[PDB]
Amino acid sequence: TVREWVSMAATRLEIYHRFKNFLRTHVDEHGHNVFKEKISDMCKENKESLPVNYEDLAAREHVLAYFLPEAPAEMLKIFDEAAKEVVLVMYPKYDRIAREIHVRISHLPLVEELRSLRQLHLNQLIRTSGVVTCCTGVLPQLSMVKYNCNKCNFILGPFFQSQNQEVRPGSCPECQSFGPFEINMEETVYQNYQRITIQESPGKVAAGRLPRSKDAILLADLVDSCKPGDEIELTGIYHNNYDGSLNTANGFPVFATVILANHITKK
Amino acid sequence: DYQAEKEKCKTFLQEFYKKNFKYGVQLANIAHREQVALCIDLDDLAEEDPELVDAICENTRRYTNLFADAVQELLPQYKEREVVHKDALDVYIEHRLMMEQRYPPELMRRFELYFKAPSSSKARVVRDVKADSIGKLVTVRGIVTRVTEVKPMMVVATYTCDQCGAETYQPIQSPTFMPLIMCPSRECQTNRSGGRLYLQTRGSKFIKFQELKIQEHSDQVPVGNIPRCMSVYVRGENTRLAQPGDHVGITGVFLPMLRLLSETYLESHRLVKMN
Amino acid sequence: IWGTDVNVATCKEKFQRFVQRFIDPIYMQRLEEINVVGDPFLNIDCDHLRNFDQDLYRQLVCYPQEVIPTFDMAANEIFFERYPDSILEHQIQVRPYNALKTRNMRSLNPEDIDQLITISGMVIRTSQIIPEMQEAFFKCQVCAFTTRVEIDRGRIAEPSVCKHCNTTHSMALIHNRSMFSDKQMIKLQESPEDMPAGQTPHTTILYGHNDLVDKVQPGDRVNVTGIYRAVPIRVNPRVRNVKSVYKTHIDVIHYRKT
Amino acid sequence: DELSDKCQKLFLEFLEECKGKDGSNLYVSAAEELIRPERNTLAVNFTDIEYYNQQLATTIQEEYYRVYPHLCRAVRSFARQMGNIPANKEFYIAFSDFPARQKIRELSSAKIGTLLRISGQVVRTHPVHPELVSGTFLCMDCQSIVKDVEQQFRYTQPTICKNPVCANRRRFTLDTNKSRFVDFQKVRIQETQAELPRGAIPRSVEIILRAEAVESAMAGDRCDFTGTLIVVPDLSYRLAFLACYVGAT
Amino acid sequence: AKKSQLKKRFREFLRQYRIGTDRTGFTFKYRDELKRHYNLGEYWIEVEMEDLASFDEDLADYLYKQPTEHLQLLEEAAQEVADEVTRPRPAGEETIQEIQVMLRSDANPANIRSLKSEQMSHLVKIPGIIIAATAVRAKATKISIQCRSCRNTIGNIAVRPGLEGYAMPRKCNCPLDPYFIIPDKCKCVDFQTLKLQESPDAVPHGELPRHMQLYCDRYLCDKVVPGNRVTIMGIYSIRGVGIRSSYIRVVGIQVD
Ligand SMILES: [Zn+2]
Ligand SMILES: [Zn+2]
Ligand SMILES: [Zn+2]
Ligand SMILES: [Zn+2]
Ligand SMILES: [Zn+2]
Repeated sequence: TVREWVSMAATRLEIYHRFKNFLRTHVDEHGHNVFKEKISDMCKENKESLPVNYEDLAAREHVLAYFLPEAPAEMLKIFDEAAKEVVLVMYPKYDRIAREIHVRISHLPLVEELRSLRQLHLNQLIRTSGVVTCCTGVLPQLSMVKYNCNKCNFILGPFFQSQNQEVRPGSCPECQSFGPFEINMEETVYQNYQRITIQESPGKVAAGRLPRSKDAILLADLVDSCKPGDEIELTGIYHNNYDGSLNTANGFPVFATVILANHITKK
Repeated sequence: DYQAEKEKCKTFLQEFYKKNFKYGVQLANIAHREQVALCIDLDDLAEEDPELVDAICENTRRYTNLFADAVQELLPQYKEREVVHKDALDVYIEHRLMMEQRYPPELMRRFELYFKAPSSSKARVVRDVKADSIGKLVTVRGIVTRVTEVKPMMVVATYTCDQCGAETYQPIQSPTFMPLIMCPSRECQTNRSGGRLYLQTRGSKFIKFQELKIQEHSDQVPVGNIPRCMSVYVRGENTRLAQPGDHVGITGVFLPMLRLLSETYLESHRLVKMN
Repeated sequence: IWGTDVNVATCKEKFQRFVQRFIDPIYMQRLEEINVVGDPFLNIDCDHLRNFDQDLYRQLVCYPQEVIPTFDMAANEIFFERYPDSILEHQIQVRPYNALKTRNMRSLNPEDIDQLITISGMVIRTSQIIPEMQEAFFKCQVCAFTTRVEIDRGRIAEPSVCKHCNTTHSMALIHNRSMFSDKQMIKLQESPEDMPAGQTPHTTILYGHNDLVDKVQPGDRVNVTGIYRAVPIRVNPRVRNVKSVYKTHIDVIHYRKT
Repeated sequence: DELSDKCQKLFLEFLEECKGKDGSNLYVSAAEELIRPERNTLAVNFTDIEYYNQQLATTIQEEYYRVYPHLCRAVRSFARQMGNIPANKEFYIAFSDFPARQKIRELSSAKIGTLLRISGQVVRTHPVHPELVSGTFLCMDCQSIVKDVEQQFRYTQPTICKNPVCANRRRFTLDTNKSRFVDFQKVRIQETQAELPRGAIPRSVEIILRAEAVESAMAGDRCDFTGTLIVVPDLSYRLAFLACYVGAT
Repeated sequence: AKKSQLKKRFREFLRQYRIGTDRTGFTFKYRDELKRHYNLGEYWIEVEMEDLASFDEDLADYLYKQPTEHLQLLEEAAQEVADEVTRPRPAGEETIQEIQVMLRSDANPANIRSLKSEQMSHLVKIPGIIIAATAVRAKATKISIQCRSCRNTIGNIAVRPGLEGYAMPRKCNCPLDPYFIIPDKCKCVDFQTLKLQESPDAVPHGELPRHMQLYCDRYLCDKVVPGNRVTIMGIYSIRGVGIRSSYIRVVGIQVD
């Protein structure tokens, strides 16, 4: 599995160094350093999102360009860390205006449709297109919850939360008060949340068939980048989420599917 | 008001009748590094003002410091013939000052001040030193049965940090202490990472220390009762002044040992070998 | 250095001239003998240094920690100038021995801390070899990166973050590879002459190192030249509180069997 | 550490290529016995190592303690290729015929980590006890197995997990089922009368015995112990001797 | 504790702040206002934020970032100062009433669409227009509970302000959960909920305006009716997976 190979510490360090070298040393057709200008424009307008084109990444690193579409989570995390390091080197004071630099992947060669997504595409970086039909408001979501212990008043460390399950607390050093654990509202970290709904294009839908739809999740800078009735090109991680209600309804164990959005382009 | 007490002490120190300025001459000698131990006698205070004598006898802890500070203030106006010494501490201070251009009073102190029991005060047996004389001035007598070797005792510590140049200070007013681990200098606080400062033994202050046990005279002890002992702490010029098997009479301060029930020790001020 | 009047260049030149200008250049003759002897050390009496430059002698006595290495450098340089072809196992070690004891085992006031003194006594008991770590071997446990950290004031620093993988709490001390030296503990009593009337003899702890190990035996009346050292002592092994009173010991520099 | 790898390869080649007058491999016949249980230590003559490669012999003498694990690993592969044996079975090397005799007084901090040879008279022994060579430590927060955790003469545990999630402080349970145990004995020897210098007491030392070299030397027997010198743990340190071969003359 | 030091500093701010110059004269501003309001029957004051910054910049900086505890300490300090200024009260009014502190500032207002998730539990200033309101219900502040079996009483329990409850004890100290709230032994205050709509000009093109729920308490109730333009100063707080509703505890209203 590519996930196991990229999970290796030495492989992780090698990928980190390669991405740092790619960011620092990537000349253009005229020799200009593209990422210097990109980071300058990003920090000049107080953004926290850095776009990366897949074509030049493949041109300068084919191994990573092959690893990315198969393990898009850890690879993107390493890319984010390397980008943050490069930005901090270039702009030492940017730790005030931002706390995490995100990497957005553009021009992914593979393009699919909402009607041809199967279990083969699970946990892979896919690229689809469609028309937005629903857009909920921006709600706050728990990012890193800081659980406390009533037995000792000491507060446990951060615990990351995913969009697929409910995070549970760990173990206190010596007084094992697993039960009496709560959450404080002044040390926890939150993040923006928005769940859009995309459907097939009016022109591209088969006459005999009916339009299909899939749910997408937008977080952090991605929120409020779409409005209902807009044609978009969505790149994200196809993700599988259990839904017992559908199981009971259909009478057969079935799971819901959602897309964790990573890059959105409006055409 | 302790300030008024200090002014009164200074007034007594500068002007003493004998009008031979014994205190003035001795302070000049100290400023010339010719004398270390200055023994203030309380009968002279009784000649001037007995109220100060009673007040100092009730609590011989604050007024010792008051006398020390008064002597320290009077010292600068008597340094006539500069200095002829080669103190390592002074060399360290001089080089640090030279780098500075490029301080606790105890740190800049080498005189030890002691009091003498007034003629009115009478000697007391070890059994007669009860708990009502804690913090007062007492005069016990007995036979020394054990003396320890003189060892250095840390008084004030002088740490140095590699990150900064400002030397750290840490007075030691307890029998035990914990050494400083992280450097608290503002230079290190600005760096958001306290330096791993280390104590510089060259720039530290050490004083001579001695411990001895004083017993009771057999004749004074009741026939049925067994003799009792007492621990005496000796620091400064008073060290190497007594040997085991010598009849002595010690004037000092009765204090408890802290480390609701506590042991007691005697802070020696003046040791005399009676017979 | 800081708070110290030593000057490496000036003291080195003074030592070289003193060896050359020792008309009583006898030390040059001793170096000539060493050229064939093959033992890189030089025994020097303090009084000759006083005669040449009482100022340099005062600097040596007050701060023997750094003056002695400077004298070692100067002696090695002059020996190499006289005999470049001579081959030695290591550098010359000058030992500024003193003819007579400055003070007895008593009167060792705290002012004598970190200063050169000479005493006399009788060896009572000698300890075995006590290895001491000098250069610490910290090896990473995340990426297996090796380091060769050395001693610095005796407080060896341990970097949690590795230099290759940059992972905290990765360096581990493999003492089986770290460099080690030798030590020895010797108990020395007080001679009856120094003993006052009706006083039992005292004892002093002496620490010998390297060649000085196994140079004295029990029952031998010898004179010892060394540095007066004071170290803090903790109240308990687990507790880090330190007692105000510091115990004292002597780091020997020269042994005179006398 | 290419030095250790090169030493391992050269030692394996020496094991599979050493041939005497008969032009036959003695170590293959030796491993024939290593196939059987109750056998876990091989024998080799240092003089024959010099004959095959004096440079390799010198390299071994330089860092005997450091390169000994790799020698054991190489002999493990040799024995396993020779015959069918359980993989968990550990093997050890015993070095014999070492001419570089030493003195008890000669021992110093410089000689630590180098193969030596000393003689003495056995004073007292100790009963045989198991010894934990490499332990298995399991995180209590993620249940990740960290095997082959060597013990350096003390209960040593790491603070990191096998998987890159936890970094446990002190919660690492030990499993005896996945652990490795070797025989351990602690004997004491004193300096012989011949070695005794004038006006000096015998400097008795302690010897660590492992593997089949356990319960080998009785009390009051003049024996020559071949092994390295190590430091056994402000940092308290004391000297000790780890003899791999015991011989009686 | 540091809480006592903070309370003492707030009391000193209230007792020692003065306005004016020596060319005309000096008048204590908040002590006089507290006395006047307490005598009139209105138990509230309006504390500016530039004044507190000028007196003590650290104290103002601890109110813009941790409003809850610091505002509670400020209210307790105001109660103590008001008690000491009118110490000889007439017969029947010995007990001292609680004082509510309202905040005001001259900072540039933010937008509803600019409220990130980092600015949670921070003082915010957002304009808007009120489009809805609810009936004035009751919110408890002090409650007393009693066991159903052994009738043990645990009185004077304090309930946190805002849309936050109180988890009742399980052990009786008598089956599990034997405690019920005594009806008559409860002290309640007014309580209202509003809906703030984004300003008609800050709304982007081709998009409907957004909304935000507000919370009003005590003297802030019945101050704004639907259809009014207001500028709200309040505490951003929280009341799908891990999704929590977010409201705004209003601590000051400036009707335009
Ligand atoms: Zn706990
Ligand atoms: Zn510092
Ligand atoms: Zn590493
Ligand atoms: Zn774990
Ligand atoms: Zn009950």
